[PDB]
Amino acid sequence: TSRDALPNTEASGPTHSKEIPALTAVETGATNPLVPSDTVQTRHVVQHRSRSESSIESFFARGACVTIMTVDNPASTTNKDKLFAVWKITYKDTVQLRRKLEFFTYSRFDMELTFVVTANFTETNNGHALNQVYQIMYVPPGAPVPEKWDDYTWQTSSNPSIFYTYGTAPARISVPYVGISNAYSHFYDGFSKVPLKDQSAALGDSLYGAASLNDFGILAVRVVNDPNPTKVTSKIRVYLKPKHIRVWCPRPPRAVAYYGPGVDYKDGTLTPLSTKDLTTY
Amino acid sequence: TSRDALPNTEASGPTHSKEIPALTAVETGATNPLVPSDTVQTRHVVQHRSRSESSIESFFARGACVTIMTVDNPASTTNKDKLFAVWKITYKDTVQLRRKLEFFTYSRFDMELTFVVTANFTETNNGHALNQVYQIMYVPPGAPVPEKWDDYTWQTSSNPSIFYTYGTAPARISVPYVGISNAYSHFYDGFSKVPLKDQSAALGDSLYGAASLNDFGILAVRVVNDPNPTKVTSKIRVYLKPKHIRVWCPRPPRAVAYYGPGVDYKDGTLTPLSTKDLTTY
Amino acid sequence: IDDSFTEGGYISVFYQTRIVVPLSTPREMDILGFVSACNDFSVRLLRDTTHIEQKALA
Amino acid sequence: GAQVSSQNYTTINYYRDSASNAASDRVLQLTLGNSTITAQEAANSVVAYGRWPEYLRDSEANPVDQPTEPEVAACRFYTLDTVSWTKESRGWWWKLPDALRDMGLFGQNMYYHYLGRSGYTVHVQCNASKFHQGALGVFAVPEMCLAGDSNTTTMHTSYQNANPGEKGGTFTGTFTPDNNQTSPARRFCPVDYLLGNGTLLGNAFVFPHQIINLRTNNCATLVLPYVNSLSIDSMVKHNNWGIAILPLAPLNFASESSPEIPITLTIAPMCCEFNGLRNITLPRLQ
Amino acid sequence: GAQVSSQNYTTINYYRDSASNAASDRVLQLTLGNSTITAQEAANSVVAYGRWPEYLRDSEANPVDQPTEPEVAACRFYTLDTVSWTKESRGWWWKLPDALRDMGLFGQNMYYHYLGRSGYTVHVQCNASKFHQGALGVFAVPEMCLAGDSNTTTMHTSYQNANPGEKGGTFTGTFTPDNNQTSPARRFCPVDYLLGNGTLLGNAFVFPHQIINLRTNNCATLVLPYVNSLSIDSMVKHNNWGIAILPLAPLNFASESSPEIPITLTIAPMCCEFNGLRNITLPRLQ
Amino acid sequence: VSWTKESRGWWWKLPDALRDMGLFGQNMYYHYLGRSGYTVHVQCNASKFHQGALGVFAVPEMCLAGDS
Ligand SMILES: CCO/N=C/c1ccc(OCC[C@@H](C)CCN2CCN(c3ccncc3)C2=O)cc1
Ligand SMILES: CCO/N=C/c1ccc(OCC[C@@H](C)CCN2CCN(c3ccncc3)C2=O)cc1
Ligand SMILES: N[C@@H](CCC(=O)N[C@@H](CS)C(=O)NCC(=O)O)C(=O)O
Ligand SMILES: N[C@@H](CCC(=O)N[C@@H](CS)C(=O)NCC(=O)O)C(=O)O
Repeated sequence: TSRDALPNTEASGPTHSKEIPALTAVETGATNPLVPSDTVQTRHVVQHRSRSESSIESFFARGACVTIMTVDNPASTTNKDKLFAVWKITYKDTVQLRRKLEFFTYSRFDMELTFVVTANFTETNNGHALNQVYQIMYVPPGAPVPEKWDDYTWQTSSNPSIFYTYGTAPARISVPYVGISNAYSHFYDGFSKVPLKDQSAALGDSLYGAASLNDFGILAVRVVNDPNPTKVTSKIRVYLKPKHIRVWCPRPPRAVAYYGPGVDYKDGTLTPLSTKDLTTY
Repeated sequence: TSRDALPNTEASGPTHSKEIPALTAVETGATNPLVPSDTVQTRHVVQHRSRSESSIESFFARGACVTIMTVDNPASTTNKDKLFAVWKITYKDTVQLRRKLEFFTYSRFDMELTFVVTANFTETNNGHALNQVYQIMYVPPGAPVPEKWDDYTWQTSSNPSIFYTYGTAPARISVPYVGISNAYSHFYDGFSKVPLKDQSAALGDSLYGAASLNDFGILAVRVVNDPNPTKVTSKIRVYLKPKHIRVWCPRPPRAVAYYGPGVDYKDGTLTPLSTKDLTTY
Repeated sequence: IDDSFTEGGYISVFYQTRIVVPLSTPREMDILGFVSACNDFSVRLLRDTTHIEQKALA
Repeated sequence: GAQVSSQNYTTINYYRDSASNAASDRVLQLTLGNSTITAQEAANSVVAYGRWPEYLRDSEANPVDQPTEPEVAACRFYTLDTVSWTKESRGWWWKLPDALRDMGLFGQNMYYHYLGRSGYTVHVQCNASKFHQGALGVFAVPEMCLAGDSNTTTMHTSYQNANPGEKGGTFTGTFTPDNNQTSPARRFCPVDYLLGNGTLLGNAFVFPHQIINLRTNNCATLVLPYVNSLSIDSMVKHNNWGIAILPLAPLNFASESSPEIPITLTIAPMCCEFNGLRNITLPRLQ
Repeated sequence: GAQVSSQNYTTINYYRDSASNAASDRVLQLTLGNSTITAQEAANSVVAYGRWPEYLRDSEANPVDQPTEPEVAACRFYTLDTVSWTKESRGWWWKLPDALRDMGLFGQNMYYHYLGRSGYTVHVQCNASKFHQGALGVFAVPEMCLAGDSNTTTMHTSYQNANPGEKGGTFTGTFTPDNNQTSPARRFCPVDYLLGNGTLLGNAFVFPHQIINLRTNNCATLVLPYVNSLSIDSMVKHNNWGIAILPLAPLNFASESSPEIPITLTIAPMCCEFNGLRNITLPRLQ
Repeated sequence: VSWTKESRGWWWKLPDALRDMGLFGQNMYYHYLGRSGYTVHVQCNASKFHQGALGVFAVPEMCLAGDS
């Protein structure tokens, strides 16, 4: 197991032999597996440290913010339309979890989502409001998307929903692995269409690196109460925790600022390293 | 069980025989049970997919909104009567669950009802109100119906009731199968009276497709608090989940907009299909 | 849904030979088509349909 | 007392009510009573839902008095009227047991008792020549409810217009709303491509059915068991089955512009029984 | 039903879904089909991830029809063009299976079917004298995505510019954004020290790789299995591997100011198979 | 082909007639030696009021005479 201790150090004395473990060849493509006992005299040490905290499960066992959505309940004495929020599910709106995940090419994991809701008043008027309730609805691809805050789509005969009362514990749910491949693709080197000579130029065009492998629907959030005389503005923060995670094909981590949802970089951000003299400690 | 995997595909080579499985006759009324191995050469595939999510239990395992009721607590400085809500129990006020259920002719199921309550102020006045409590009473057929918000009928010596405090978790109850037949009838092709030659024309008249098989009582909802100086308006959404469900005699689903509680359709809504050329992909 | 990455393919019907009839027979006819699934067919991720809607309650 | 299952996990029931718990073929001969039918071009026969008609068992009987079983006196083939199929036809419909309300002793037993139940055998006959073309779809629908002709009221069809008898009704290609507020007609307006009830015709093959293709067969046979949410019911108030016949491909003959052929229906009750004898019912059918 | 573990402590699963649960070496000879390769100065060979190419097993096969396995007709060594290494070179890249799209019967099978999969053997050849110095790094990257040349749009590289074929592309030392809004170029702008995708070159040794050092060896060999998130896929839409060659130490010879030596690539498909036969694809490659 | 009252007959050579048929033609033109058998299916339908007869023959080494 990951909590198993690391190997002990062994005592070694002076040596005089033809075999040379120090010299090697890196052109082969391998790494020399030397231990301290091959170059200096060492003593016997009983090892106690372990690598339990660097496992893949431990490296991802935190909740990371993936988005902040905004809703409001407007004043009754205005003409503004009530605002409801729509968000397309993705982990690429933020940088920390994105950088942690893109250490690898493929991954499988179950997900755990937590919702933290906060609210505030917008006008100095002493007007009041009663406790609010929020509806969070998951709309998979191909399902009807709401257009008004109170149209029929919110009946949720088949779409799962959460009803959350303000001031209680933050909401939480769990999701399984729901991909149509055998693993999630962090990178995709291809297109979705192949242009054809007979067809027109515009009929074969598509974006580079975009595929329907990464279409998971949207989350729609509304305030279920009817408007009060005073406006109330609310923000919902979404936190994502991956669990039971497996990864494949490690990659170097990002070194420059992210620019969009691809591997593109922006001019003026391509100097990640600082100055240091060659013979200075 | 429904989670059992589907049959494996079998390898098949070239064939040369008199038997013709492809040609058939649909005039008999049956469906040809062909597999891909009967028309093309196939390889061996170990199957992993299952039909666990399309079972009857899974297809109905969501809470669907069936009605929205409205109550209010008026101002103490007015003459308006306090408003209490009455609703006749039925799943035909909405369209999503109705369409899902009317895939079949008969069904049995236990029910689970959830109540979500929201409230708001109606006037800009800074006036306040203390937390409200709601009484939800089930009145079966033949029992006395309330006429005022505070008459004797609300003593509930025999009618079950729920008392709900605002701001807590949404209310919930469960009900068994409570029909007087051996199953629920989604459709009824008949009348409740037979007209007689001796009797007058009006004494035998009745509505088509209406029977007392579908009389389940009403739900009455009131605010138990006494009116404050300011008005408070509340809405209650009712969500119905059927469980332990069994169905009989499948039917084609609705293709045009619903019009009333029957199978009637309205002029100007009878064109469900769009245009498409015969030889166009 | 309509998607380029999971498109299914194409289906068509052609004359191998022509249709031949004798005299005193109709020269135009009809064909009918039906579609169904096999025993290895499955679905998942229940959702809502766009084939029914509403504007007013009850 | 806990239940252990696999996903393992543990569940416990807290309440005393389970509701609270979280979830050759071409040839055919039929003989009933003193009546027989023969057929030489058949497409086999269909038994609806794979269930044969049967009598009511003791472990499912609601009424307590001794039932009546006429048998051969009423379980026999009755021939209804014959309709004419032309190039302008849209289809025909019938209700069961409404179409046999004036058929020998079956109608007498139907109108003398208060409860009754029965299955059916339906035989549709239509023959032509080897130079005719066309196809008919015959469907048996349980609880065949049709839409009315009014856009100001719903479920307002009168008892007389919904029970035509052995003559039946016909489908139409267009919906015509009735606008006479003073003297409403109160009758069905069934549209063919909507099957008369707001559902597409192409899906009607979910119901028990057969197809008569003029180049293959000339008859169809459907065996219908008793279907209802009750063990026994009133035959004069409620119709159990509906028979619908629709042209799937229009009729055509050589080069004539007005071909026509007859279609005949024969229906036989099966395993019929009755309860609740009293004076006879005299309905207002006009 | 409770689970006891050590830290002892007890855990119970409440839900039916598991998601709810809380968590010698110098000498080499290769023979494929009718082609052979010999090498006398090698640094051994690399098998990517320790996995040899193999055919698709029954317990992992998505499509149901019989696959095609050309074998010797397509599993053979193809030699691409030869590039010239000078003192101004920054590196070259290729995509697989894009570079073999016009190679004998392999390309025909690729363009006639809808699904395909294959592994590869890559052999890079570069020889010089005992008075030359330099070093090359050869890297195999799965899902080698490169950055575009536009700072107003992202992921706007055209299908033609991303698939150059057997000629491949080159890295550059500077990033030059394209400013033609009327006629955008829609092509990659890969920078060498960022590996063309925003990550430092020094870490590229996480990928399978080898080094050709002119004083040690003159060839490199990489064996690549099939890698993807699917069992089989479309070879004309998606590239599985990318080959990148970069000068780790610049080329130098005696005192000449313009030395140059050729570099050649030979690639062999392995265990390739195809599914979904139809009419041939005719892409727009210009 | 179209059969009328003035027709005299038709001929084909194998493997010459499949030289542009999918991957068979590609394999045929990429290699130096090849061998194969065949299944030939001739289709011709009419009505019960037509009359006629066709002879279909398979000849090994079907050599034809010139026009000189
Ligand atoms: C009402 C509350 O119910 N919510 C239910 C629910 C169900 C499914 C949901 O979808 C989850 C999809 C995620 C597991 C996808 C995460 N990943 C996987 C890889 N990926 C990605 C995105 C863009 N480019 C590459 C990879 C992602 O965004 C969300 C919410
Ligand atoms: C105070 C809270 O206590 N509530 C108790 C309670 C008890 C019984 C209740 O009645 C439940 C009746 C439903 C199971 C009926 C649902 N169905 C069955 C079929 N059906 C229907 C209606 C109209 N046309 C056809 C079918 C329906 O509306 C409701 C609430
Ligand atoms: N727009 C309606 C109110 C919205 C409404 O009643 N919507 C019904 C039918 S469209 C519904 O299904 N609402 C879903 C919900 O809000 O829960 C009004 O004028 O008051
Ligand atoms: N109308 C009475 C108040 C209503 C009242 O006291 N009702 C009694 C007897 S009619 C009752 O049973 N109330 C039922 C309840 O509200 O819980 C008044 O003038 O204050």
